[PDB]
Amino acid sequence: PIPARQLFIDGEWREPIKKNRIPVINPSTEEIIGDIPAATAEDVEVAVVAARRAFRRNNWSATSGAHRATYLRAIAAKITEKKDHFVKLETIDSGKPFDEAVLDIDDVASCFEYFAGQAEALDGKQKAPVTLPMERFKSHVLRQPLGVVGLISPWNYPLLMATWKIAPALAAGCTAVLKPSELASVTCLEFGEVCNEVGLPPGVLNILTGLGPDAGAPLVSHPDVDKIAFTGSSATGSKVMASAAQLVKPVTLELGGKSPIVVFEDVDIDKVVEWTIFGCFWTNGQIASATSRLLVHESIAAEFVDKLVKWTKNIKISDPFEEGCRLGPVISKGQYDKIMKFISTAKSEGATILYGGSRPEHLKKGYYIEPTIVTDISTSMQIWKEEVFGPVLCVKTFSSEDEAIALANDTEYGLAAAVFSNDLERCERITKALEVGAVWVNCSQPCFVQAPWGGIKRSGFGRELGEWGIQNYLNIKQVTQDISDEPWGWYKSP
Amino acid sequence: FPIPARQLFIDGEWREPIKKNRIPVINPSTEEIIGDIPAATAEDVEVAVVAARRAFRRNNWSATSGAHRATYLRAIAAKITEKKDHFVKLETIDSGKPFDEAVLDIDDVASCFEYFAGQAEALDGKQKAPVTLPMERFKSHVLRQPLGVVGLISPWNYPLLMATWKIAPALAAGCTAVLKPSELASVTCLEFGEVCNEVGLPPGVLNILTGLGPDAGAPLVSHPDVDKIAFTGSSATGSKVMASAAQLVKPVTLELGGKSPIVVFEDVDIDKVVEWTIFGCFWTNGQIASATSRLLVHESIAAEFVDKLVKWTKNIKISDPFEEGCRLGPVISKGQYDKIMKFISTAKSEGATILYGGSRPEHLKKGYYIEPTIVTDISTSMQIWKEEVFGPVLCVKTFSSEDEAIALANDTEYGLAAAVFSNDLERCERITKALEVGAVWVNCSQPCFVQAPWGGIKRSGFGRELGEWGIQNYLNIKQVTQDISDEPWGWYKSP
Ligand SMILES: NC(=O)c1ccc[n+]([C@@H]2O[C@H](COP(=O)([O-])OP(=O)(O)OC[C@H]3O[C@@H](n4cnc5c(N)ncnc54)[C@H](O)[C@@H]3O)[C@@H](O)[C@H]2O)c1
Ligand SMILES: NC(=O)c1ccc[n+]([C@@H]2O[C@H](COP(=O)([O-])OP(=O)(O)OC[C@H]3O[C@@H](n4cnc5c(N)ncnc54)[C@H](O)[C@@H]3O)[C@@H](O)[C@H]2O)c1
Ligand SMILES: [K+]
Ligand SMILES: [K+]
Repeated sequence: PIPARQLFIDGEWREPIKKNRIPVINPSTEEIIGDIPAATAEDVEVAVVAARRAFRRNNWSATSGAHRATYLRAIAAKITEKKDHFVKLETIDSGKPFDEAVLDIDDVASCFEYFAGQAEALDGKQKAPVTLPMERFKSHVLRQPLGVVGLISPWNYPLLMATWKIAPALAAGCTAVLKPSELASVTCLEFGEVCNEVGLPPGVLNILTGLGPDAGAPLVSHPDVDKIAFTGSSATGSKVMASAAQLVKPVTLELGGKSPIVVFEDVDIDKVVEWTIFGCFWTNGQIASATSRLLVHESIAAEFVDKLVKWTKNIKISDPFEEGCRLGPVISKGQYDKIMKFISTAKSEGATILYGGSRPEHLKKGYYIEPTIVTDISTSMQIWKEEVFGPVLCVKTFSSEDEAIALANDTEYGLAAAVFSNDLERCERITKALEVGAVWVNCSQPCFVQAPWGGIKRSGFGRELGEWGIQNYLNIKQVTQDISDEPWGWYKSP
Repeated sequence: FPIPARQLFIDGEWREPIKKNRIPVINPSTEEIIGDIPAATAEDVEVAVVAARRAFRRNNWSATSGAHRATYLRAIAAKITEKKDHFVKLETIDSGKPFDEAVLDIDDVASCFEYFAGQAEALDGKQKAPVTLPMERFKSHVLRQPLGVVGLISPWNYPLLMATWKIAPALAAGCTAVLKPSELASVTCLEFGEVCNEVGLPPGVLNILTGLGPDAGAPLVSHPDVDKIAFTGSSATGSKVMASAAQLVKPVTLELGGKSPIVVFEDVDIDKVVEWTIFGCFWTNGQIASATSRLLVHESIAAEFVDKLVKWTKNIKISDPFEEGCRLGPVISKGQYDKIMKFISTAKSEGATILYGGSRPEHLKKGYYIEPTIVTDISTSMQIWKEEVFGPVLCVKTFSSEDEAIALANDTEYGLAAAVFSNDLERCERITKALEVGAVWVNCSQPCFVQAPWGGIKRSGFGRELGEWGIQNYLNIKQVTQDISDEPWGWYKSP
């Protein structure tokens, strides 16, 4: 059985005011395994009032970064301590292979530990001097918490994506309301328990589960929420930013993508094929930065794709708890239907389904989709243009570096890309030319909390993580003082 | 001296607007038409953005080094300094600010390009900055690349300086740009085009479209090939701009309005502080975003201070901005003029006291002149206390408690700036931290240095311009992460 919880507001478990709840479904069995609170606008009001109250106390926001760091480290210890509990819940809820979930939960701890360090570095950045040319004045910078922030996250790494926002927010001195995805809210609710166990002050983090328009939208439109951190689809990001615009409320947008993986002839085919499959099929294909468009040099394309299908066919598809699982079911019935629709229109538009594109025969139940390889691609095809968010990879060949770069940048998106070539000068040339927020060289998808992360173009804007993460939650306050004790001397005294 | 007549500045040449419209230039001092400017339309926005995109796709600009771009930025500063007298004169007649104020603006324009030249060179040093990773298998660094084509939209209260705050870092970053300055004061910005050709700025790197906000500004915001908008203007326009940009999930920065508090405690030299409060609210003819327009003064010295405040104010020379000793000129236009007069009138109507001014000066019977206005007996529910007036109009209220002053000062939807006066420096810093604002002046009001970050919170917008923050607004922070192992990943089972 799974946990059963209420909303987490002001250090305590509270029932949604309208008392609606929605199903939790296991994507591996299609069965109802529990349910979660379904917050509405009334719950948002209560949660942000608590967040505002917590922000105004003398125990969090104006405290030192080192002080908040003890909490972040304690959270990291708690998570690591309760590792089995979270991994199992994440696996049951999200359908991702057990081995993937342990890395997620490992990364959650890593991220809180990383931002404890960032909270500490903050102290030394306080009253950072600004050198002015006039001896009459002095200037420095204060870095203060912005205030109450709304954090809205997706389901593909349920607790990790929440953590990418929570850790920086707390590190900065903000208080927060989290609204995780309705497709995978179990571990994020469990996180409320962790907060209470580390004695995180009441109202510092509030957790509201529910649907986007019912719990999320009121969070974005609330007069007393100073900032929104949003991760989701480009279409939703547009709505969120449009709403924020009414109150001129700042947002960050981590949105969708259709990232290319470019592969030249001078590579180790077997090493690149594994990265290619990690690039497009890992996390069951539900990666924002998934390298879902393979561009491979025509001189090695036939051999490459042959070994691609051979590795792909060796991927163990099973219940995510089965020993050796390397591909689980996609997250939901809705997603399953969308992905299957993408596959059919691909076939209808003239694409070749070279492998997969179907349900695994041995698995009667669960939203299981075979890793799918799609060839004979035209660039006008939907499957080439739009984010599928399923284990579906498109293949095109190129003749020259010139054509590789043209094809790689031929997308409205711009989150990431990967480039493979033993000529590292070539790699750098491609790297600079890619219209993208992140470039992997001779790999695809490694994600470190140390490095800034974000897209351009229709993949959104702003950078989370690394030294950039905490500054999304800061008021950069200028303070400049007249130290002369002299009259200004612009006007005439009477 | 003559007022130039100039076409749009596009792709390094002077181009008539496609629909061939022009709009008047009015001298605020005389209410008379002194000239005219191009009135760009959406059609012109399209050709400008195309030119900027083409200029970006070369590697003589976007892909070159910061040091390369810096030679142009310094060339530009030197050219502005060389033509200083010309720009000062045009800025004065066009904007309506005192000549002495315009002199400073143009000094600051040149200083700003110099500062960002330095920031362009520092950018080079920053390229490929190592990022330490825990796994010896992977190495990471950051590339700081120009975002692309940017839309830069600026207000009339410091015409060339406000434009420059955007141009200098955009170009330093390596972006190409379309500037649309205010239709109320476009002369000097258009003139900036001639400077660009004189330093050999590559065609299309900066394009200048003058015209109406809706007609020229909005199509720039909603254009599909503009990657980011840098906006300075009213909170109301800021909302429009961000709502428009949101349709394309287009990043924006917003430098909006304010209703900034000036907090004066009892331990001060009253004549020193009085000059700073008039400077804080009446300088630039009251047309300052960060204007300290809400005077919060200790009840202890309230009486004396307001008395001296009034005396200094009576002594402010109001005149045509070219007149020797001018310390207050006309507000920018008829519409602002009327707006401000209406603010004052409804303030009377709600029972506020017009202690001084509030009226058009006797000896000036044409021009948008308004006496510096001191309004007292305030309630916090009055329009004049809540809303940005943008004229030489100061509200006054007393306080007894420190916690009262803080509460009154933060009792605003805005959050741009603030000023606190106290000989007690421990008290200043305490106040500084508590104010819900992006900038705090201590024992002064309004001095603006390019070296320090600038912007607000709350309804005053978000984002920081200038200082070491200015350049970043125009960058793609690119993570580059590479596998140096040449070993199998070993996640999947090899076939
Ligand atoms: N760029 C990144 O870093 C990143 C990381 C993870 C996932 N993603 C992306 O997320 C998308 C898939 O996840 P999704 O299906 O969860 O996204 P979504 O956009 O459907 O939902 C995301 C979140 O926004 C909420 N939401 C929905 N409508 C809302 C509204 N009107 N107001 C406020 N909130 C609302 C949802 O409830 C959810 O918590 C993909 O497009 C993928 O690329 C991006
Ligand atoms: N925060 C700051 O740093 C700062 C500095 C200077 C001025 N300001 C503010 O600016 C305002 C005064 O200037 P303003 O009157 O020129 O402001 P405004 O917002 O009316 O206009 C500013 C610019 O935007 C344009 N514009 C107008 N409507 C538009 C639309 N729908 N779409 C796109 N563009 C549009 C105008 O043509 C002009 O160039 C005041 O509110 C003041 O506080 C702020
Ligand atoms: K689920
Ligand atoms: K004018």
